[PDB]
Amino acid sequence: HMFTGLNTPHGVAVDSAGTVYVTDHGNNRVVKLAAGSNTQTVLPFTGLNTPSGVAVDSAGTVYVTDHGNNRVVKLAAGSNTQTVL
Amino acid sequence: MFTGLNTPHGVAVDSAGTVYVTDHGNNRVVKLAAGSNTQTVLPFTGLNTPSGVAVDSAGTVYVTDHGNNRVVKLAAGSNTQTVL
Amino acid sequence: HMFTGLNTPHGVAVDSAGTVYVTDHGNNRVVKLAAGSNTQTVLPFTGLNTPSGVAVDSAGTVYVTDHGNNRVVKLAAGSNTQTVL
Repeated sequence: HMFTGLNTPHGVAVDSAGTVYVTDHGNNRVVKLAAGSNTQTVLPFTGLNTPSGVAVDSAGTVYVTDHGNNRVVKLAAGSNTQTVL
Repeated sequence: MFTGLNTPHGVAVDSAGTVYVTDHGNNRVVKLAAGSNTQTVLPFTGLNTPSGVAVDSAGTVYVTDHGNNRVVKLAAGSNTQTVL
Repeated sequence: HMFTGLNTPHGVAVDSAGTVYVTDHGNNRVVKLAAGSNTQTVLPFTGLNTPSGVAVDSAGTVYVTDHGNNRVVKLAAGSNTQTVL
């Protein structure tokens, strides 16, 4: 149990390295966990309201549907600044 | 950019970077190709409260539909819909 | 508007063989449907409360967001016991 503090998760995605990405719908955040990895990272998305779906591409770009704000946001690998689709 | 989304649920991205979104509140699935500024509504019909979306290596799009009732498959090229 | 609820998502995933993975809220389970099998396989997850999402990685490992239990579970292909992440 290496996900910490998850609440009512909405969605899951897995990339080519086995990294798991989860929408923590109840804490308005998106978390990831490497394969066998001990502690999670919170992704630097901002201003989310009920993130719901998640997907990840072969470049490690993470896409999330920000349900409560009627939009979709993405975060490039290693970026601290999302963009809005 | 996406326009007029309402209460979106699932998202999927294929190996070309094209992003598919279940626009759950509007009973449709939309896609946006990498670099395009025009979203496309896929030719599903009859959807109500769709949620999850997936896309296979071939471009067949799968959507959960009518809450827990069904999964609808849209075949690449033909756009034939069938129920899983 | 004293009452405002959210609808829990439903998930679908597809592997490299075209096998389709589906959440089934009503039976609190995740099933898999191989192309032209006429066979619905119930995956041996345990103790699910309204699975909200499913993903499958290149090795056939199946990941599920267990919405009502604030957790993510996984099953490697052929495995009998889920791992909680």
